[PDB]
Amino acid sequence: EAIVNAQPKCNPNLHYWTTQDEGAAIGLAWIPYFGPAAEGIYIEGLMHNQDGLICGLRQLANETTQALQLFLRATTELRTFSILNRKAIDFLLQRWGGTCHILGPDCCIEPADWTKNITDKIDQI
Amino acid sequence: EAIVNAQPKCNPNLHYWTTQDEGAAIGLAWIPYFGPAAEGIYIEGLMHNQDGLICGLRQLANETTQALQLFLRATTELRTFSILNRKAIDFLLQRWGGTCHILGPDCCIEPADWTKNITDKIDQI
Amino acid sequence: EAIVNAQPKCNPNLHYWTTQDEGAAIGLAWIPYFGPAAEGIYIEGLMHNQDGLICGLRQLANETTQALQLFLRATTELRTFSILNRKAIDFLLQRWGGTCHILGPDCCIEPADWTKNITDKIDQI
Amino acid sequence: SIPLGVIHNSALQVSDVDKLVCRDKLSSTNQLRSVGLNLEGNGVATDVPSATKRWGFRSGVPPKVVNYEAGEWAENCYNLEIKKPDGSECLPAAPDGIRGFPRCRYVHKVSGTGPCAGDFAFHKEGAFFLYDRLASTVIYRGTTFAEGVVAFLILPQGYYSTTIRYQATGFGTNETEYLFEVDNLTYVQLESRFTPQFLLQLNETIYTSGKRSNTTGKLIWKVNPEWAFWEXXXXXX
Amino acid sequence: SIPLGVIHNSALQVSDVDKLVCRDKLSSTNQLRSVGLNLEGNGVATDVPSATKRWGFRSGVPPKVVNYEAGEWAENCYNLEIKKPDGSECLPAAPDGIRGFPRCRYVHKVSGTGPCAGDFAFHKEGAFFLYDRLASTVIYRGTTFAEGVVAFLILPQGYYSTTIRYQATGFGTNETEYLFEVDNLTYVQLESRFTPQFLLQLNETIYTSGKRSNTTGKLIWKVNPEWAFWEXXXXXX
Amino acid sequence: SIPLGVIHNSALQVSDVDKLVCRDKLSSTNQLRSVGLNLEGNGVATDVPSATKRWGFRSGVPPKVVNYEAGEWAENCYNLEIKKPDGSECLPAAPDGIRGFPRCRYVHKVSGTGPCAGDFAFHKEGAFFLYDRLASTVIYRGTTFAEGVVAFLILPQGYYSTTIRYQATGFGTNETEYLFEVDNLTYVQLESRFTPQFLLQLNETIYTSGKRSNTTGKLIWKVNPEWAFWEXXXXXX
Ligand SMILES: *[C@@H]1O[C@H](CO)[C@@H](O[C@@H]2O[C@H](CO)[C@@H](O[C@@H]3O[C@H](CO[C@H]4O[C@H](CO)[C@@H](O)[C@H](O)[C@@H]4O)[C@@H](O)[C@H](O)[C@@H]3O)[C@H](O)[C@H]2NC(C)=O)[C@H](O)[C@H]1NC(C)=O
Ligand SMILES: *[C@@H]1O[C@H](CO)[C@@H](O[C@@H]2O[C@H](CO)[C@@H](O[C@@H]3O[C@H](CO[C@H]4O[C@H](CO)[C@@H](O)[C@H](O)[C@@H]4O)[C@@H](O)[C@H](O)[C@@H]3O)[C@H](O)[C@H]2NC(C)=O)[C@H](O)[C@H]1NC(C)=O
Ligand SMILES: *[C@@H]1O[C@H](CO)[C@@H](O[C@@H]2O[C@H](CO)[C@@H](O[C@@H]3O[C@H](CO[C@H]4O[C@H](CO)[C@@H](O)[C@H](O)[C@@H]4O)[C@@H](O)[C@H](O)[C@@H]3O)[C@H](O)[C@H]2NC(C)=O)[C@H](O)[C@H]1NC(C)=O
Ligand SMILES: NC[C@H]1CC[C@H](NC(=O)[C@@H]2[C@@H]3C[C@@H]4C[C@H]2C[C@@](c2ccccc2)(C4)C3)CC1
Ligand SMILES: NC[C@H]1CC[C@H](NC(=O)[C@@H]2[C@@H]3C[C@@H]4C[C@H]2C[C@@](c2ccccc2)(C4)C3)CC1
Ligand SMILES: NC[C@H]1CC[C@H](NC(=O)[C@@H]2[C@@H]3C[C@@H]4C[C@H]2C[C@@](c2ccccc2)(C4)C3)CC1
Ligand SMILES: *[C@@H]1O[C@H](CO)[C@@H](O)[C@H](O)[C@H]1NC(C)=O
Ligand SMILES: *[C@@H]1O[C@H](CO)[C@@H](O)[C@H](O)[C@H]1NC(C)=O
Ligand SMILES: *[C@@H]1O[C@H](CO)[C@@H](O)[C@H](O)[C@H]1NC(C)=O
Ligand SMILES: *[C@@H]1O[C@H](CO)[C@@H](O)[C@H](O)[C@H]1NC(C)=O
Ligand SMILES: *[C@@H]1O[C@H](CO)[C@@H](O)[C@H](O)[C@H]1NC(C)=O
Ligand SMILES: *[C@@H]1O[C@H](CO)[C@@H](O)[C@H](O)[C@H]1NC(C)=O
Ligand SMILES: *[C@@H]1O[C@H](CO)[C@@H](O)[C@H](O)[C@H]1NC(C)=O
Ligand SMILES: *[C@@H]1O[C@H](CO)[C@@H](O)[C@H](O)[C@H]1NC(C)=O
Ligand SMILES: *[C@@H]1O[C@H](CO)[C@@H](O)[C@H](O)[C@H]1NC(C)=O
Ligand SMILES: *[C@@H]1O[C@H](CO)[C@@H](O)[C@H](O)[C@H]1NC(C)=O
Ligand SMILES: *[C@@H]1O[C@H](CO)[C@@H](O)[C@H](O)[C@H]1NC(C)=O
Ligand SMILES: *[C@@H]1O[C@H](CO)[C@@H](O)[C@H](O)[C@H]1NC(C)=O
Repeated sequence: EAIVNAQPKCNPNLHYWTTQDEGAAIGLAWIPYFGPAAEGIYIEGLMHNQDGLICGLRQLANETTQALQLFLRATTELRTFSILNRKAIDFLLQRWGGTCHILGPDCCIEPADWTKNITDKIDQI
Repeated sequence: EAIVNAQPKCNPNLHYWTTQDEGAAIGLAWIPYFGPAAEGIYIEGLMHNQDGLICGLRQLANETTQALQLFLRATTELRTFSILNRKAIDFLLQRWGGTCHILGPDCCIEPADWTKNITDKIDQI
Repeated sequence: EAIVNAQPKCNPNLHYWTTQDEGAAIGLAWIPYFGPAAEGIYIEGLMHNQDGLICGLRQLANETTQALQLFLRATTELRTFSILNRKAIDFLLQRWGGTCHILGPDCCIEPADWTKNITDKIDQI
Repeated sequence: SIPLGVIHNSALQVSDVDKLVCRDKLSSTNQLRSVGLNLEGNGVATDVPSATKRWGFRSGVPPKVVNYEAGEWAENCYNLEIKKPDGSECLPAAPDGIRGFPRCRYVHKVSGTGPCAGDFAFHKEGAFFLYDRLASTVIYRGTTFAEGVVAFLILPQGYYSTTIRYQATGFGTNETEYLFEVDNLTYVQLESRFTPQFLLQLNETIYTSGKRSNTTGKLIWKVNPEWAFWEXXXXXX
Repeated sequence: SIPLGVIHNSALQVSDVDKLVCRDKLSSTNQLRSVGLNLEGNGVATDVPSATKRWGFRSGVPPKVVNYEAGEWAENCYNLEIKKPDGSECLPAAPDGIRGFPRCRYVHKVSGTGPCAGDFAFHKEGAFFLYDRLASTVIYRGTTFAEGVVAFLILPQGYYSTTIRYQATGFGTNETEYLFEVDNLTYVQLESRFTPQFLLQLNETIYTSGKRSNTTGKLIWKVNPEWAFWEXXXXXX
Repeated sequence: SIPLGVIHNSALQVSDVDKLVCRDKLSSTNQLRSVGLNLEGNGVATDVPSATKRWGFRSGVPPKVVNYEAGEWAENCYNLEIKKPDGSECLPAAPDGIRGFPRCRYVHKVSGTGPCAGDFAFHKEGAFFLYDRLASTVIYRGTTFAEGVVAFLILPQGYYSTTIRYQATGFGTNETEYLFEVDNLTYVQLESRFTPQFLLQLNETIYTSGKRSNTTGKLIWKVNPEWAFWEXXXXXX
């Protein structure tokens, strides 16, 4: 469904912070003993409102809260780290959790290149 | 394998309690500050022994205990929340963890509708 | 990429310890009350350096440390148990996270036996 | 190895790990469910004397907890406050996030003493102690639980509670003595054949017929007067 | 049910759980991301009087925490040390592993008292308290947070901080009084219209024009002199 | 980015994240395994003086723990009780669920003092401290560990322990002094070249030749008399 930013204002620029697990650190900076303290593990970036994605994202996070709050109410887990992995599993189950009926709308198997393969073999024969 | 209830008795009715994460709450009841206390997050239902499923389930939980206990003995995790997700992953790996050989018994790809597709194209040509 | 053991020495034999979740215990030894204490849950085995796998593994664990350390620096999770499950999910996503174009290099669907099926039906017709 | 329940041919069965059923459909993790079933529902005796003999103390085994999502309304639950004769606690405080079992017709609250010859109290038959959507291998102090076991399944695509208080000596041994508490000074010798409903009628007739202690001392009464629930001493007669 | 953001047609949208888009490609878990967005960015008032009225105390609801991976640099964060009039703490110590929000232009540190009529302090609008890559439903003692909300997405294939100290009475009620602290004995009556930049200029001109307290007593000054950030009493005039 | 070991062509290799091998088969999560390998097995010196110089104290870095499933029987493990000169502990108590490394031929138990100039003790080369199926970036008080590193793999489809006690001063610095403890009053100056087997023979010949302290004072002996394991002062000579 579409996302309609209904907030009183929108900061159109997202100055963000995150971590980089990939690291590929210089020399020995990956060793915990030598590496950065907790304050210095962050990278930063700036994203502008191309395609209205920043105001869309602010609205999306707003609209996510209810379902996220209802999920946290129902879990007995104190700290939840598994939401994205479970979404990855559900991505796969939606496509591959049953028999894949080729040409059917719920089956993401593309037989095009092989149809042209069998077709050229038939033209020969 | 079949499930044979070997208990001295069986309560054939299951008066159960659970939570509903879907919620879709009325007004502001999803907000933790306003919503129910810990005692009031439960829904309830009643299931009878159609197809012998309740007595089957009592036997199944009984028979599950050994393997579940051996699993908990071997994990160093204090509280285990990942059993169902791991079963979902293993469901997918059993079917898609290798090359899917079409028509082979371990490949859940159904080419029927497309076989009839290629067939009608051949009848034309 | 290949694994080149660059350590000053290599113990070519791996006397290892682990647990067995499968258990299939004798009588009542699976019951926590009756079963082994924490010290007695371990099995053991001995693996020699066939195909250079033990020295390879020592080098592999050495080479894994940087990426593993950078991962642990970036997680806020105190104890990480999900690395192998996430690798299983990524195994599936790499093969099935998009449309499977048959005959394409990124699609692990083998149509060989069915190509010979359609072929024999065409020889008949 | 952990069995997974699945419905085939109008029958619940354990899924064959060695046999792939391509007909089986799992379209989201929502179809997977974990359920806690009460030992009650299998016919086990639920009176306090019979139930406590199923629990025992053991050292050397780390406790373990697993979650479950749906449970069964219990007729009988238990809540234990046990100390050693020297007043030290026998059971650990409930860990953060472990609350009592949510649906109990009768909570049997047992206070008293035993030798408690082990670091944690386990179920001698291997069952679990079911709390609020968390099943534990051990008993936590002062926390209502039901005895039960957990199943895992792939689905196809008011509330009244009453607390019954008891006192115990020699808890967790062969020679455990139990008293049902009417008030802080009036008790009834507990027998295995006494049902919760009988104890509540016994309590009410003692209160109304004035057979409570009207002294500072402890009055103890004795009493001598195959069906599952879903289907200063003295004497009284 | 938890919405997942996805980009189609040069537009962010919520993924239809009932409609399969085979064109969508997820090639690793790295493409999935969780983001915390600051309430600031939606236009909410961020002065201490306005912000604190959005928080309240409640018992009976267990706190919950969820992680997020990327966050937004905040102009305003808050850090609370609230006690009851009898000196007992109102907020729990931060759990192990929960650190303050990492990027705050201004940390509003509020000390003082209120009745604190509940076990935990929640956001009355349902938002989260964002800490270091962990969002909580409750406020922890002495720990910098930003108010925010969490989104989940499937992507397509220097730093200066300044602490502003305040004192509060009647925290968490209708009649809350706030003072901005210049030193341990010089305060300014706080009004909602005072911006962080104004408070820092007010502080500096008090220090340089010697209008700090030169007694042992407490000097309190009063002052009477639609745009978002990204775009012994007395008187002064 | 975390390397995954896989066997191709009779050779262990790192899986190419950019190259899909459709021939590779993963039929369950059981084929995935995490293994802890001991630094011992790479040829590092394992005497207490050499091993402790690999560890150091650091503040500002939160500890982290990752699990592993299979480990290697160790010849050398270590167990540290270190205090500051003022008696405060240098190392944290083991968290709940972290037990000592399960297979150690020799446990080197080191008690003593150092300045401990940091909140946690880390491995200066980036390795882990391996405990019972949990690898930590830091050292826990009084808990046996082996130095090691973790690998992740996709597989194709009696026990004797001996504790050796030492005393230390200046632990964690350039000028650390170590004594091997024979009894509470008899010690031997420790040199790097002393093997565990030598220390145990040294202990036994001191006990049998009566060279233990027969006073209330502390007797300290000195001694002056390329191969891996798998292949009141005085003097003695
Ligand atoms: C799963 O269901 C099983 C069947 O209901 C449960 O089996 C129980 O297993 C325990 C051992 O762990 C047995 O306890 C022993 O009992 C004898 C006393 O004899 C009793 O045997 C009859 C059955 O023929 C029983 O119905 C009577 O009440 C007798 O008193 C003692 O000598 C032993 O020391 C030990 O206590 C149970 O007897 C047995 N029950 C049944 C009905 O067979 C099993 O525990 C369940 N698993 C879980 C995890 O709950
Ligand atoms: C997601 O975005 C929504 C829209 O921005 C947020 O909606 C807010 O919801 C709360 C209730 O939880 C409202 O609070 C009520 O406000 C009235 C006062 O009237 C106010 O209404 C106007 C809007 O027409 C608002 O802009 C003014 O400031 C007025 O003061 C009180 O009487 C109620 O008791 C209650 O406090 C907010 O008004 C409302 N904001 C807006 C802009 O509509 C929603 O909270 C967001 N969700 C999360 C989780 O952050
Ligand atoms: C993975 O395996 C690597 C190779 O075995 C390990 O490399 C070690 O890395 C540390 C730095 O973190 C080095 O320590 C430095 O050593 C010098 C002293 O010179 C030493 O160099 C030779 C090698 O030519 C070594 O064999 C001798 O013992 C010498 O004493 C100091 O000046 C530095 O300050 C620092 O301490 C190690 O020398 C190096 N070992 C080897 C054999 O190269 C690496 O640590 C392993 N990774 C993990 C996580 O265990
Ligand atoms: N490994 C280094 C990189 C790892 C990925 C990191 N991206 C993020 O967190 C992402 C990107 C940057 C930022 C925070 C999130 C979401 C985001 C976005 C906004 C609106 C619509 C769609 C997406 C905005 C894209 C940037 C560092
Ligand atoms: N989102 C609202 C709903 C979410 C699903 C909830 N079902 C359960 O927990 C299920 C259903 C109700 C109850 C508890 C479990 C297992 C069960 C069952 C019994 C015997 C054989 C097979 C299955 C019995 C089906 C009911 C509320
Ligand atoms: N369920 C009982 C069994 C479960 C699997 C257990 N294997 C392990 O841990 C494995 C096997 C034994 C040991 C420890 C790990 C990795 C290993 C290896 C070494 C070099 C290259 C490749 C692999 C070496 C194979 C053995 C007990
Ligand atoms: C408990 O049982 C009897 C008393 O009923 C007693 O003789 C026996 O020694 C006791 N056994 C144990 C193991 O305590
Ligand atoms: C009975 O005693 C308990 C503690 O011994 C106490 O909490 C309770 O209030 C007492 N009840 C009465 C009626 O005195
Ligand atoms: C026993 O009876 C009295 C009198 O009605 C009542 O107040 C009390 O709660 C009863 N106790 C129980 C356990 O029901
Ligand atoms: C006083 O207690 C006695 C038992 O000692 C009881 O039988 C009696 O009912 C009580 N007194 C009255 C007047 O009821
Ligand atoms: C707070 O609001 C007014 C004062 O502003 C007061 O009259 C009212 O009683 C209070 N309400 C509550 C719920 O405390
Ligand atoms: C102000 O008081 C606080 C505690 O009341 C104290 O920590 C701080 O050092 C004081 N500042 C000065 C300048 O005295
Ligand atoms: C107020 O001004 C003084 C004088 O320069 C300065 O030292 C102090 O840090 C200022 N306070 C704040 C909150 O900026
Ligand atoms: C002393 O404090 C007064 C206020 O009481 C302030 O106006 C004045 O600047 C201070 N004294 C001097 C000499 O500045
Ligand atoms: C330790 O090393 C030498 C003594 O061996 C000493 O001179 C030096 O100052 C010390 N260095 C540090 C960093 O403590
Ligand atoms: C040696 O001292 C330790 C503590 O200082 C003590 O625990 C131990 O029992 C003593 N051993 C002997 C033989 O006295
Ligand atoms: C040292 O020798 C004595 C005498 O046999 C023995 O009791 C003691 O355990 C030995 N110590 C060690 C560390 O082996
Ligand atoms: C008493 O201790 C001395 C060292 O002071 C040692 O050489 C001697 O063996 C001990 N006495 C006897 C009689 O052995």
